[PDB]
Amino acid sequence: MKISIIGTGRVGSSTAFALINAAVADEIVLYDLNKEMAEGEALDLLHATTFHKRMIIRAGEYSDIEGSDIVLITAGAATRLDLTIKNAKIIKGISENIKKYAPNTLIINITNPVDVMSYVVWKVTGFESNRVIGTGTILDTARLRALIGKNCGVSPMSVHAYIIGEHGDSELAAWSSAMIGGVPIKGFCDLSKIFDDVKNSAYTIISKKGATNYGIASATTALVESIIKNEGRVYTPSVLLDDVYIGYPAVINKDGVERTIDITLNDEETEKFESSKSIIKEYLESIKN
Amino acid sequence: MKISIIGTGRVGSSTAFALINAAVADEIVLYDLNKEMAEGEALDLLHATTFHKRMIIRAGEYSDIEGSDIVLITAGAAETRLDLTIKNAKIIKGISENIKKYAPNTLIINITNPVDVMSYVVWKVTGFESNRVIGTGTILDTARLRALIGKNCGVSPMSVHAYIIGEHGDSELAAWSSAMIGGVPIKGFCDLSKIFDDVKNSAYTIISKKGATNYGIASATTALVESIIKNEGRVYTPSVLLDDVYIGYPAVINKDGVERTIDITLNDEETEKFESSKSIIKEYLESIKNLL
Amino acid sequence: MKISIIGTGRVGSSTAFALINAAVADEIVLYDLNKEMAEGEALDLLHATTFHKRMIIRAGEYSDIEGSDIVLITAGAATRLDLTIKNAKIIKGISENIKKYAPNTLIINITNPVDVMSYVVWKVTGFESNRVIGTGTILDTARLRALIGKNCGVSPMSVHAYIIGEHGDSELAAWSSAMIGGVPIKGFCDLSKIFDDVKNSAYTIISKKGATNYGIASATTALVESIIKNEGRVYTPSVLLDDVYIGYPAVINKDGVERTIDITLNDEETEKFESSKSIIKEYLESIKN
Amino acid sequence: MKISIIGTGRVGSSTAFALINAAVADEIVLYDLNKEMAEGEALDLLHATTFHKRMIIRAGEYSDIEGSDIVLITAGAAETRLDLTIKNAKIIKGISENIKKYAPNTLIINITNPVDVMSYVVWKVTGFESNRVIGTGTILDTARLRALIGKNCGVSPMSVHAYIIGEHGDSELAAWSSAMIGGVPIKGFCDLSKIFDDVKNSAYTIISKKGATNYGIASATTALVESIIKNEGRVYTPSVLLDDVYIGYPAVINKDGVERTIDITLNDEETEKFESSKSIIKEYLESIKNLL
Ligand SMILES: NC(=O)c1ccc[n+]([C@@H]2O[C@H](COP(=O)([O-])OP(=O)(O)OC[C@H]3O[C@@H](n4cnc5c(N)ncnc54)[C@H](O)[C@@H]3O)[C@@H](O)[C@H]2O)c1
Ligand SMILES: NC(=O)c1ccc[n+]([C@@H]2O[C@H](COP(=O)([O-])OP(=O)(O)OC[C@H]3O[C@@H](n4cnc5c(N)ncnc54)[C@H](O)[C@@H]3O)[C@@H](O)[C@H]2O)c1
Ligand SMILES: NC(=O)c1ccc[n+]([C@@H]2O[C@H](COP(=O)([O-])OP(=O)(O)OC[C@H]3O[C@@H](n4cnc5c(N)ncnc54)[C@H](O)[C@@H]3O)[C@@H](O)[C@H]2O)c1
Ligand SMILES: NC(=O)c1ccc[n+]([C@@H]2O[C@H](COP(=O)([O-])OP(=O)(O)OC[C@H]3O[C@@H](n4cnc5c(N)ncnc54)[C@H](O)[C@@H]3O)[C@@H](O)[C@H]2O)c1
Repeated sequence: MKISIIGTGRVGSSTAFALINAAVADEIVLYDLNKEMAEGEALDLLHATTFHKRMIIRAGEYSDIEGSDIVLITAGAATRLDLTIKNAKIIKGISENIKKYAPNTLIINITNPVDVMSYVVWKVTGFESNRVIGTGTILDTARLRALIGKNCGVSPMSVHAYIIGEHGDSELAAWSSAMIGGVPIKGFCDLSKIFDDVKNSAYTIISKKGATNYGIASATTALVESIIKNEGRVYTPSVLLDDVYIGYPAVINKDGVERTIDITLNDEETEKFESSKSIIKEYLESIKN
Repeated sequence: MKISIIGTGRVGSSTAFALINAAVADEIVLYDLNKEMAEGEALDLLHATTFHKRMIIRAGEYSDIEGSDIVLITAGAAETRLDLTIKNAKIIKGISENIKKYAPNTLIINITNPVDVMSYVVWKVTGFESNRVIGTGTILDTARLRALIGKNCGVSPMSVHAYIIGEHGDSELAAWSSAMIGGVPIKGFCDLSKIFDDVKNSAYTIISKKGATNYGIASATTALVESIIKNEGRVYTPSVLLDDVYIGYPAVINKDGVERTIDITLNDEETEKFESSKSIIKEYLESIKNLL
Repeated sequence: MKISIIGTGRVGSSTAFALINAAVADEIVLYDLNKEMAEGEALDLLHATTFHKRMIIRAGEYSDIEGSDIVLITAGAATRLDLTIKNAKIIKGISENIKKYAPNTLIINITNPVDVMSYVVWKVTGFESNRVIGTGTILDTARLRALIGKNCGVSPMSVHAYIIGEHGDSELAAWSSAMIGGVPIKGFCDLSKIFDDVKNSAYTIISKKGATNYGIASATTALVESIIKNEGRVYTPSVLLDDVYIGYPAVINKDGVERTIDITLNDEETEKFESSKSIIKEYLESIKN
Repeated sequence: MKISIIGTGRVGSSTAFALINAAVADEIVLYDLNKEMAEGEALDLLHATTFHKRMIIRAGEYSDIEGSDIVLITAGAAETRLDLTIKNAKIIKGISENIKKYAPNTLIINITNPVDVMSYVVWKVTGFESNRVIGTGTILDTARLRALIGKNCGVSPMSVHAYIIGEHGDSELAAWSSAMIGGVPIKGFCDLSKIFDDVKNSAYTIISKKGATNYGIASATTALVESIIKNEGRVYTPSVLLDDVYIGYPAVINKDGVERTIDITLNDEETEKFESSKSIIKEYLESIKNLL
């Protein structure tokens, strides 16, 4: 099991640390524009493997990602349109190299805006869409389930609620079909306040410590684990749906997206989702050139 | 964390081995009418802890179950069903009177068959609160149904939300009308009836081939115990009090035992079958009432 | 990772259960003379996998052990010479089938007397000795370390003491070179009583519950884990030493016995070890024919 | 199980993440002079617990470390060594006075550099028993040496019994004369000196390349904490009191902290080097005595 990580900054290094702690890969290759920083991270992370699984951890060039089972893209530049433009250029260059050196790999994109950049990866690489996913709303869906579980006295495993759409303050909860232990959620255990807290927490973290990285590192490691272990767990990654990438329920196994799950939405949820899609489609048009 | 096991036969010793392998308890006390067998099992199981967790494993008398956090009842023999119900109810009555005396604050998990009827006997004889007395019910069969459905439909069993309920055994039923996969009705996601029949009948096949069954229930019991010890609030289908009988039914399990039941909707067919199960159990209870 | 188990009695089924609980193999094939009993065990054990790792668990014929990475021999008949004669016939037949259907596998023998039967396996299969081991004194060495650790207030990981020789009441502790955290054991923390208790405990278990199986199942699973994970852990299996199989320190990795460790013994330990060897060599002469 | 972390910088937050991933604590309290940064780290780390263990993670003031089972000190800046010793001793004195006041019964693990000197300052200022104050010493370097030796000689690191001791850094030494593999002197089992030099110098290389080091010490600290929480009695080389200085040295670690040291024999060369290390530490202590 070989995993390469493109962009060894705060998110890339934290995710490598979590993958080491999960003991699921044999080799991690770290790539960065800053060659010294990647070499320093690789050596520090190698030291951490001492307490877990024997692994190869090394900095490399793009040729060193050849044969990777999975490639994580965690690169990014130091207005929202300004960020999308800057990162689209970065992701295009990364994607041309993955296509060249790892034509058969599976790509998970984290770079923001995650849904837009995931589509860029898919288009530039030419891969099948099932082999290109973004982390979408995976973290927020998991957090919403944990908080509902806590508030209603039940394991999050029994809380079946999805957050879908464009990752960020315009994502939406699919309340109408949410359930706990197979009964409607409203008839089991206000819930809107919890979703609001989840949706906005990322802005608060960035506001206070400058960036966010431990949450996404853990969500990404969970997703990677279901690929490596061929679990078929249902996530809400960024996935191809109707000519855009958007957060949406999907079964993930060793081949990537096995299928999407077409959940039912009421009128208001349908409207928010189509509005989420429209916003994504316009950012894509902007970076078309 | 102290667990006592009453009846150190095939199931009792297999469950002790699984709990050791799970590394969730500090002390296991083993009880049996056959004193030397319990001592031999305890020594052998102590050897196994070498590779897992430092623990106390010992055979003991009822005074040694004092202060147990959990007591498992795996006693009795595995003949008509009424004859078995009568014989095991007498065994379970005596065990229950001793747990009442020596571990009045504990939580009891009953495995002895027929598991729903015997769980009710435990509850009545100990005088415990019903949340502190449960049987293993349909937990194994529900878990197997979700695994097989997930295999057949290409999804994790964590995403298959289907329950087997009712009287453990040939009378149990799958709550198909409310089953779902990933928050979509099961029909529209993916044959189900054949998978259920395979699950429901497998215990008979195992028993006919190797004489008894023990590894499946040992693993299911260990999972239930982990949810109590870890205060997880996971949903199981144990034997739980539902109005005026113990029966397999969805329930939230945490450190205090049964937190609540989950009232699922059943269609007309399923309601008829569940009521048939409840009737069978209640008539067994009425038949052994004079023994309680 | 495919493991086959020959003899699905108390030890065979307990070991399969422990291997399932350890989640290290993808497939276990169970063989027994009693075909119904093997099928019943396989189905019960399959049910246990539900709570652990997805696995194939099945009863099979000898052709079904083809391709096994590891084969465990846990078969045996229902005086000591009488048992050795009875089990030697059993092990010869099993070994001829392993040679035929799994020529490239690694064999771990548990059938008693474990040191004698391990040699029979080696000779009949024609395998390289590094690919044939018995469980030797692994359990008793582990127990001695746990009890010393408990009595002296230290982790068993830091207790370096070996039990060697013929498994049973004539095995011996290599006290003169034992140590705790790299100082002589006598100068760290009577120890003879602990060893005596360890050596004799198996007779007591058999005496009280008719047989023993959970201890050896756990020791065998530990040994299998160091092979599968290529750990290079030091055990005291039955290994080829000077034209006999005998319990002795050895490094175990994915290829089996990587090497033995030639520890130093004082005069009395040397005498006991050579006496242990002589006893084994005479049982081998007896079943030569 | 409650752990407080004083100094939520690169090392403090990385160690919190590793402790979360290890699932050994129920509550982590994070303290920092930079209040908003600590709050942001706590929120981000709370998100990570979603995938591991239900926990409380929160930023707090010193009153919030009351009742902590363990307090980790990861504060200070990473200039001469004497200037750093002076500046960090003042930081550590203030932290130690606050832990003394709000968590007088706790166990302290110091990471702040220079780790041996600072650990002694913690011990002196808190007035704690020495078994309850330890530094991370040479724990990481010892673990790395055993891993690399095992790789080179084809054996598990569990079978390599070698210690790095002395002052953490360029002054530390390997106790080669008593090192062993599988109960045989290391020379006769399997170049060692080059492996040690690689270990001893790697921190400098990491720091020059990525500016700081944090993942290795976070993992080593988490292993040490697990041995305390699990009452394991594993042997480490933390910074521990050895007569009248704190220095890296073999020690048995259990739920009470340092159970005992292990007096290994050193040859003449190693004794000279260890005495040189002790001298360096003691003269730093004498130099900052007026600050204590
Ligand atoms: N939910 C999410 O999807 C999520 C969460 C958090 C962060 N992010 C995003 O992840 C990305 C990284 O965040 P971070 O905190 O680690 O930033 P960072 O600045 O710490 O690290 C970014 C790394 O990318 C490197 N890099 C820049 N251009 C590159 C290029 N062409 N090729 C290769 N490497 C390049 C940089 O040298 C740097 O090391 C950002 O886009 C961030 O918005 C996404
Ligand atoms: N799904 C389930 O609930 C399930 C599954 C498997 C087995 N079982 C049942 O578990 C029970 C035990 O099965 P087993 O295979 O281990 O049988 P077993 O005969 O191997 O062991 C039963 C033990 O109970 C002991 N015992 C008998 N009377 C006792 C008494 N008054 N007090 C204390 N101990 C007593 C016996 O000495 C014996 O050791 C049976 O009733 C079996 O039907 C239930
Ligand atoms: N430390 C050790 O090495 C250790 C420990 C415990 C037991 N043992 C030994 O393990 C062996 C099994 O012990 P057990 O308690 O499981 O006995 P058991 O009677 O419960 O099981 C033995 C199995 O072997 C089967 N069998 C018999 N002949 C066979 C043949 N030619 N081919 C295939 N299968 C055959 C039998 O049908 C039976 O199922 C015994 O020899 C025992 O002495 C060794
Ligand atoms: N092997 C080791 O022992 C080892 C390894 C690595 C780092 N370190 C040392 O750990 C310490 C922290 O390293 P870092 O990379 O995390 O530095 P950092 O600058 O990233 O974080 C240090 C934190 O300490 C805070 N702080 C400063 N003064 C404080 C005070 N009086 N009270 C409370 N908090 C205070 C700061 O606000 C900052 O957040 C350094 O001394 C470093 O040398 C030791």
